[PDB]
Amino acid sequence: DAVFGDRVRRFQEFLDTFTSYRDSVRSIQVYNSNNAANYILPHRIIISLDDLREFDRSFWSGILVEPAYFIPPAEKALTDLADSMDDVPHPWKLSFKGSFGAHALSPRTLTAQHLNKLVSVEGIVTKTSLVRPKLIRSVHYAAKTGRFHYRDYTDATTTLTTRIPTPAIYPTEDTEGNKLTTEYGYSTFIDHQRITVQEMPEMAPAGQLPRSIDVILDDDLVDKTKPGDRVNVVGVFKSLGAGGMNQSNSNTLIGFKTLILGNTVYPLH
Amino acid sequence: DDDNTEIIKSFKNFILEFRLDSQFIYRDQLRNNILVKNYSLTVNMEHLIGYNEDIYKKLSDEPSDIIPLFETAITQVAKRISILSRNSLPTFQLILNSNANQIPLRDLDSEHVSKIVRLSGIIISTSVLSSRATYLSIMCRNCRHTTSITINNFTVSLPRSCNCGPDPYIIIHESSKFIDQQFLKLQEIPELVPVGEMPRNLTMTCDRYLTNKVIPGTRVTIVGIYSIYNSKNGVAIRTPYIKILGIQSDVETS
Amino acid sequence: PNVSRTIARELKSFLLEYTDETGRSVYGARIRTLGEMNSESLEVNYRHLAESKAILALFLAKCPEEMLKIFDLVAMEATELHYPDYARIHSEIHVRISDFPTIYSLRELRESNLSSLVRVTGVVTRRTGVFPQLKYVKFNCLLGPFFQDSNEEIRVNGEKTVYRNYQRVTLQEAPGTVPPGRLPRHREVILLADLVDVSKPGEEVEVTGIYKNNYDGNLNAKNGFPVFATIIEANSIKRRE
Amino acid sequence: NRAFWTLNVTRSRFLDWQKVRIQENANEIPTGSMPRTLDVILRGDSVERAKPGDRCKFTGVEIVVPDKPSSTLLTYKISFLACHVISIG
Amino acid sequence: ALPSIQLPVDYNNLFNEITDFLVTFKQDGPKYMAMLQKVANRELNSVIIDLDDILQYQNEKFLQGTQADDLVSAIQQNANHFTELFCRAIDNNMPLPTKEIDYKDDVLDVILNQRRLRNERMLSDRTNELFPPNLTRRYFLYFKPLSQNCARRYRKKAISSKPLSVRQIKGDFLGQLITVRGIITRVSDVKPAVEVIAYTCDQCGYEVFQEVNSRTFTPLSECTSEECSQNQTKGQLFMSTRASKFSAFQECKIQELSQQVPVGHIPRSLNIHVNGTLVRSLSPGDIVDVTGIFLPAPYTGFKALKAGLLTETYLEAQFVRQHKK
Ligand SMILES: [Zn+2]
Repeated sequence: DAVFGDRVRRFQEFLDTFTSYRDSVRSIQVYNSNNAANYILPHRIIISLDDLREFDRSFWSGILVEPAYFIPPAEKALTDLADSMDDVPHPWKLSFKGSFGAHALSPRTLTAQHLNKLVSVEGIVTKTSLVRPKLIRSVHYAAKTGRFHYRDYTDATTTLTTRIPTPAIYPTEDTEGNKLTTEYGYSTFIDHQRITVQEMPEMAPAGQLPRSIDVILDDDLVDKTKPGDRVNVVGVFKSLGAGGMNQSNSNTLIGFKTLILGNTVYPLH
Repeated sequence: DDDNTEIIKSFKNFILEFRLDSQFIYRDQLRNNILVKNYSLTVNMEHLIGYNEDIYKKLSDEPSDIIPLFETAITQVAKRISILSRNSLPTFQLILNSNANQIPLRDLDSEHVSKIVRLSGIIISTSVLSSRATYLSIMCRNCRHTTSITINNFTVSLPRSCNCGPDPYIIIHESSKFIDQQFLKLQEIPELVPVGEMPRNLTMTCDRYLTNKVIPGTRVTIVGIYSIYNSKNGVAIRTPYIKILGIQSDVETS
Repeated sequence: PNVSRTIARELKSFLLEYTDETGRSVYGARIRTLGEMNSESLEVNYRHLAESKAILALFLAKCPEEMLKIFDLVAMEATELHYPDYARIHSEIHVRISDFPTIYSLRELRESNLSSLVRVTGVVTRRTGVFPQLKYVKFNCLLGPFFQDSNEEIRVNGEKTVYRNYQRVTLQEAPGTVPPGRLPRHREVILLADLVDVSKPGEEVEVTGIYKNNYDGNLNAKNGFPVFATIIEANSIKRRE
Repeated sequence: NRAFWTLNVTRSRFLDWQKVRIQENANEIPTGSMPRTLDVILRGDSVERAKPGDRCKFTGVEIVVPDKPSSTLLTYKISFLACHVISIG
Repeated sequence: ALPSIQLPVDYNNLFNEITDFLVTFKQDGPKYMAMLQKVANRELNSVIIDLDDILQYQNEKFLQGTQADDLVSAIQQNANHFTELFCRAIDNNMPLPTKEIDYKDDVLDVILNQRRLRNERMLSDRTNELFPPNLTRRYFLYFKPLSQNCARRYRKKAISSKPLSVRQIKGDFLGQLITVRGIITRVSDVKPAVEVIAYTCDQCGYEVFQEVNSRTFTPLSECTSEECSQNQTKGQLFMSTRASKFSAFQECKIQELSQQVPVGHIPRSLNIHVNGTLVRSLSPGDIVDVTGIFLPAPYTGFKALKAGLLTETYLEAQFVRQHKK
C-alpha cells in the first residue's frame, strides 16, 4: 500500500509549508505540559478546508469524494508530526472546517449519492443518547514471565475503513500458557455516543413527516450538545450493518442503516 | 448466456432504430436525460409492442428476470452516446408507464403474481428513505478474498466459497455503491369499491429516481410488477407488495 | 388405491347424465354455468350423491381427503368434454359439496371427526388479509415440481409457481344458541381459492370443511401433554341458513 | 434412526381432552385466604361434563406435570387428573 | 501474535517497595505492625490503607535517600492491580501465632483448620499446589483518598481525590481511583457474593478451588482429582457452602446532585458496587463522597448487540465519606 504512504508524505508537505497549523499543534503540546507544571484540551487540530485548495486540487477533491482512503493517512501523518514535536514529557483527530459546500445538504436531501462522502448535515438534535464508555486498547500483565501484553480491539467505527472484526472479551492466556490479568487504567477507552438529527422545522415542505439520521460522536465531541440545539454536524457518511444479506435472518427488503461518524459539531444560532 | 446477448441485442436494436417519424424518441430521451444528470429512461409500451410483439411477450412473462437485462441493455447504449473513447456511469432506471387495462386493488388475488399490473389508488403515507445496495465489494475474514458482487434487482445471501465458513464475508462500505428506496403504502380510492368494508392497502417499494416523486395523499396510477416477500410475523403465508416501475401521477399533477 | 380409479368411472356417470325434476340434468347446467362465469367452483349437492348411492356418501364421512382429489380431476374431465378447453383456465376445479348433515354445531366435536368432512356453523370473527400461499413449486431447471402443502412444508426455489390465496378466519359459535353457563368456544377456519373474501365479520356462516390437527403446533410448554391444534380446513361457504 | 421422528398422524388414535382449572369453594375458605387454584385436566369421556361456576367431584390420579435436582448423564408441579366427573356439589 | 511493549513501571521491585513500606515504619512501634496484628487477632477485618502515609514514606525514601520508584501516582494509575498485589504482601509479614487464636471460637475456621490438618497429615503420610492465598484472609484492604491537608507537600497534580462531578467523569478515568459525589439512589439490598467455593468430591475426596473472576463463572463437574479420575471412572463432586468464603455484596446507583447539572441535559446516575466491611454504610438520599476504582464488568451477553465491547462500567467502592455526620 505504497499509495497510503504517498498520502502521508503528501500531507506532510502541506504542513510546515505553510506552517500556519503547526503553531497550533505546538500550542496544544505546550499547554498540557503547562498543566503539568501547574500548582484538559482535546487533542485535535482543526483543519480549514480553505487552505487545501491552494496546494493540491487532486487531494482536495479526494477528501470529499472518498474520505475513507484519505482522512486516515492524513491522520497518521498528523500524529507523526505531533511526535516529532517537543517532546516526550494518541491518535488525535482531524476536524475539517470548510469552505462548504457540495455536500452542503440538510438531512432531508441526502442518500445515496452523498453516501461514503463527506457531508455537513444541519438540523435539530434529538434525543441525544446517553454517554457511555467504549473499549479500544486491551492491556494485560503476564507474570512471572513479565513483559507487558496488549491486544488491540477494532470496533465497527474504528478508524474509518472497514476491517476484520477483532471483538470480543479478552485473549486470556496468549501463548505460551502464562496468566494474563486485565490492566485497567493503562488500557485506552475512547468515549462514544450517538445523536439523531432532524431537519430544520421551519424549512419543512409539507405535512410530510420529518426524516432524521443518526450521528455518532467520537471522543471529545461527546456531551458537547444538549438536545434541541441548532447544530451543523460534519462527518463521513457511513453505512454500517448488513442489510440482512449476511445471514438468512431476517426476511425483508429493509436494510443498510446509515449514520455519520465524527467529526466536528459547530453549533450555531 | 448467449440468450441474454440475444435479448440485449434486441433491446439495443429497439433503442437505436426506433422511429416515430422522424426523430428517435428514445435515443433522444436518453441524451436529454444524461445531460440534466437524470440517468433514467421512460419506455412507452405501445411503441415497444409496436416494435416487436416478441420482447413484450417475454417481458410480460417473467419480468423480474428480464427487466434487469433491459437496464444493462440501455446503459450499454449510454456508454456509446454520453461519452466516447479510443465513467462512472450508473445503470439507468427505466420507468414504463402505459395504458393497458386498469386492475383495481380488490381484484388483485394471486394468479397475476410476477406479471406487470397497472392500477390506481390514493397514497397514504410515504416511508422514510433507506438504501439498498447496487455494487458492493466484499472481503473474507480469513483468506481475504476480494469479491466484487454486482447485486441486481429484483433476499440474496452472500457466497461462502473462496474452513473457511460458514459465511466469512464482510461488506466493505468504503467501496459500495448504493441507491435509494421509499415504501409507499396505498389505500384504494374511496369511490370504488369499499362497499361496507375498510379498503385494503398494498405496500409498494419505489426506488431510485421515482423516490420522493409523490406527496402522500395524491391520487396516482402505479405500474410496477406484483410480487411477494416473507417477513416473519406460518405456514407458509408470504405477504404481497408491488414493486414500482414506474410511477405516473394523475393530471397534472406537477 | 387403484381400485378407487374405477370409482371415478362411476361418479362421472353421476356427473353428467344424472337427471332430476323431469329431465334437464342439473350438474350439466352447473358445468355450463361455470362455464360462462368461469368461477372455477363446481358445485355438487350431497342430497343427490346420497340419493344415487349411499356408498359414496359413506366415503364422504370416512375419507374425503383423497377422494375429492380423485373427484375434481374427473369434474375437470366432464368440463373438458363439455367445453374442449380450460387447459388455459385454472386447470383445477375443486368441488364445493353442499349441505352434509352431521350438522354438528361447534362445541360438540371429538376425535371421531378427524380426517372426515364435517359441517360447522357460527359467526365470523375478524379475518386475516389475503396472503398468497406457496402451493405448487416450479422452476426452469436449474429437481422438479414439489407440492407443499397443507400445512407443513417439511421437508425454496421458485420461478413460476402457482400461488393460491390463503385466508385464515376464526369462527366463533353463534351467541343465541349458547347453552347457559358455558363460554362460546371457537375454531380456526382455513379458506382457499374462491372461498376467499366470501366471508365478512359479524355474519353467521355455514361451512362444510374437513377437520384437521397438525402439528403440535405449538404448545409443549403449557399443556403437560402431546396436544394438537384444531383447524377446520374449509370447503364451502354459505350465508345463514 | 435417529433420522426424522417422523410425525404420522393418520395411524395414531386420539382422544378427548379439555383442561379445567379447579378452585376451592368460597364457603370453606377463611378470608383473608386468597384460595389456591390448581389444574385438573379431564381426559376420558367425562370430557365436557364440567361447568364453570359449579362444584364437581373427580377421580384422583394426582400425578405431576413439568413446568430442585437435575437429571445428569427438572421443574415439576401438581397437576391433578380426573378420569370421571360428576355434578355433585 | 499479541505484541508486547515495555513500560517504565515495573511491579516486581514495587512489591519490594511495598514490603519495605510494611512493618518497616517510623512516623506513626510502627502503625502497620499493630494495625495488622489487631486483624490477625480477629477483632478486626477492614484494613484501611491511607495513601497519605504512602506519600510520607517516599520523602524518607528520596531526599533523604535512597531514591525509589513512585507509588502514589502508580497506585491510583491502576488501583485494581494493587488490591491483588499490595495486599498479598500482608501475608508475608503477618504474625503467625498470633495470640490465643484457637479454632472454635470461630465458625468455618475449624473447617479450613481441619482441611490443613488432614491435608498436612495425609501429605506427610503420602510422601513417606496448596490452598489459594485468597481463601485465607478474613480481612479486606481499602484505600482512602488524599484530600489533603498534607497533599500540599506538594505533589500537586497527584490528587484524585478530586471531588469531581458525575459529568466530569470520562472513559479516561476507568481503572483509576476517582472520588465522586451525589445522592444515593435505589441503594439495592445486600446479598452474598462468592469467592471460592471449593466443591467437594466423593470417592477419593481432596478439594479444588474455582476462582470467581469478573461477574460470573461456569460451574464444572468431571473430576479434577487424579485418583477418582480414570479409575473408576470419574468421581462425582458437589459444592460445599460451609467451605466457601463469602464477601458481602451490595450495589447502589448515584444520581448527580443536580446543582452540578448544566442549564441543560439530565441527572445521570452511576452504579456502585460495595464489598466487605463498607457494606450498609450507604443509605438512600445521602450526599456522599464515594471513592473507588472505576471499573467495567463485561459483558454477560447479549454480546451481539455490542459490538463493542461497550463496557458500560461501574464504581467499586473503596472508602466512604458522607457529608453532615
Ligand atoms: Zn475425589
